[PDB]
Amino acid sequence: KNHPMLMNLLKD
Amino acid sequence: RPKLSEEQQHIIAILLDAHHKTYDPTYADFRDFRPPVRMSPLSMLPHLADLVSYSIQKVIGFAKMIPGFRDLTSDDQIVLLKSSAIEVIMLRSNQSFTMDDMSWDCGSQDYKYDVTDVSKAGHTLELIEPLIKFQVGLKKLNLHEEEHVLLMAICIVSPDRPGVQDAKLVEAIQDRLSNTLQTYIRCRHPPPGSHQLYAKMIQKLADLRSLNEEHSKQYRSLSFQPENSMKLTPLVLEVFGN
Ligand SMILES: CC(C)(c1ccc(OC[C@@H](O)CO)cc1)c1ccc(OC[C@H](O)C(C)(C)C)cc1
Repeated sequence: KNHPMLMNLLKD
Repeated sequence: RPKLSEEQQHIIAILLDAHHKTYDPTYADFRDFRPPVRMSPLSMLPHLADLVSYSIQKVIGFAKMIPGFRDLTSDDQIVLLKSSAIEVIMLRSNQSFTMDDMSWDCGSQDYKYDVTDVSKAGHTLELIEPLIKFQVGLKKLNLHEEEHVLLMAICIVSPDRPGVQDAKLVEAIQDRLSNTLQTYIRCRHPPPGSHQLYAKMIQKLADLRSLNEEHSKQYRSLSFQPENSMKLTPLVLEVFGN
């Protein structure tokens, strides 16, 4: 599903 | 003959530091939130929405630092955080919770939150009564910080969260933390406080599933009227649902 903000907060 | 391996000690040192880098016991950032309002209809919502949104950020920061969490797929990382966020927020908040007046005391009177404050964010005793009971039972455990950080990490890395793809991997990561916690209790937690401590901690995770279910219901009810949704943050909407 589309979670751009969570995705960005998780990235290395 | 249980002994804390070097790896297990390493896990505890990392989780401790992770927690330190994501929980500010000075509560200095609370000034950045929309102001608390207490005196009718959802007056605490903008403030507690901001606090909760801030809290989601800190929880993601903590989860990223959990040994093995980074080995999961981006999908699974997302699933675990969306489903655990509220629970880890309830757990981590125990640190400011006080049995004196049954409130979360974040430094000042303005940032001291009681049952009516939480009801003025749109909640009822269907949630708040089990929530307070949980906070009480957790505080009474008088967890070592080592135990607290382990419990938060175990909560996050749970294989039965709906939507998990690599369940076996999620279980293997959690098992290493579960084993680390159990050994810690045996070696570092003295009796009588240690009696059944592991089982009691896991019981708190079951209590959290029930709290999460009820929070979600009341949230879906709150977030139903677009006028209320408008008052939330983009992160809250994305993480808790839209
Ligand atoms: C009371 C409680 C547990 C809490 C959450 C986070 C807190 O932060 C700091 C603590 O970590 C310091 O130790 C303090 C208290 C809470 C739970 C759910 C909420 O939800 C409101 C609505 O459901 C939204 C729509 C705003 C999400 C509000 C407050």
